[PDB]
Amino acid sequence: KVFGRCELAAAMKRHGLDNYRGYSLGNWVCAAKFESNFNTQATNRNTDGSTDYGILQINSRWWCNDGRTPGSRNLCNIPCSALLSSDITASVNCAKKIVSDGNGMNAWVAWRNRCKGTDVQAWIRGCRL
Ligand SMILES: [Cl-]
Ligand code: NA
Repeated sequence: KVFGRCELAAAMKRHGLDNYRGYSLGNWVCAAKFESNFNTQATNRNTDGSTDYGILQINSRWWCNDGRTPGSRNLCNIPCSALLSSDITASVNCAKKIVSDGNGMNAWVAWRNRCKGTDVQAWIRGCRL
């Protein structure tokens, strides 16, 4: 599922990500634009050989099970395939665990590098609120 911008925002707002651990909805919509271009089926290999999956590019080393990443903790209890759904619940439950854990949203290199320090309200301009 390729989400529209405001379509994604409404889905993420409905799952309570708004100011979850202190990150306004716009941070999450920005993290998805750039992690996945709003695409639930997205995958990208990483050089450690791990893969990043779903609309927030959740990584198989630490967070889901993809049957090919040494030495996987599957700290979310899930198959990575399941994060590629149209439906975003499993990805949003696991993202809530990641962002808690220590480093906040800096767990997303794309957030750091491209969202952080910006007006991330532009990402929910024009959305029914
Ligand atoms: Cl934080
Ligand atoms: Na894992």
